[PDB]
Amino acid sequence: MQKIDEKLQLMNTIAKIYRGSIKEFNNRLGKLMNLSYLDFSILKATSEEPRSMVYLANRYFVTQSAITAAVDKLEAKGLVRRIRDSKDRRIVIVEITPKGRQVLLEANEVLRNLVNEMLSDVENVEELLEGLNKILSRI
Amino acid sequence: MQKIDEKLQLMNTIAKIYRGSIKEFNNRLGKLMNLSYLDFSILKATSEEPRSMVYLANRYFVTQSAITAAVDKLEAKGLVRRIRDSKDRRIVIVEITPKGRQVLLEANEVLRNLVNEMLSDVENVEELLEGLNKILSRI
Repeated sequence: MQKIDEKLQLMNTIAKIYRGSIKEFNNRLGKLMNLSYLDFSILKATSEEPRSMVYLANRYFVTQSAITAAVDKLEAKGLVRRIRDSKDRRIVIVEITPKGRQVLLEANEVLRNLVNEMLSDVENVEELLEGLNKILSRI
Repeated sequence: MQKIDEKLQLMNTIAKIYRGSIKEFNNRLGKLMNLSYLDFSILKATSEEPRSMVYLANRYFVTQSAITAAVDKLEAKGLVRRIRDSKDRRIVIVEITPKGRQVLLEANEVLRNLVNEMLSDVENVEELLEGLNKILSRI
């Protein structure tokens, strides 16, 4: 286990964390709010400002098909709506609705407490955050 | 963005890293070796010693159905074989084959170089590794 192997192990561990955490995330949000983790991500990004479908797939590393499927349900629930870009009606834009903003607050609370509960004794979060952000940019 | 939010963001980033890296991992191993990332994981674990199906699903956080599907292909390719536990024939054990050990060496090389190439300028790997391992245990 020299350094050459440490980076791959870093990725092996990240893989496990995602698989394990996503199951918990989807279970919690699914049973309490009938939402998925991706649903939460879309609501968060659009709460910032309207986002195109391409922007969403790009930011969350999912296929446009995955984004479209998620948005279909979110829009049906009245949490977001699709509108055309007013400067290029060729682009589909996702805008959050007032109801969506309210649901996001609740979903954020659910996920934040869940993660806080689980990682209560984890220190050096800030440093881990910078390391992970850099890794993501290199991916 | 107080500390209360940092841990959730840590998970949001990990989610992206997995989605992005797994696509690259599966693409690379798939096109070069007709293997998946999970295939690599199973080969690595069994190269250590024969492992039960439950052990594999547990270690890699995937369903037993996912493990079974992967093993079906691996065994068909002659990379592993399923045998009964000699002390409890009720348990299915996965044993790596000589061919499997050879393929693992190649898959390891492919993934190691790929990750090394991508994360070449990432420092503080050891510390990130400890942090991530602790997080995984808490999940």
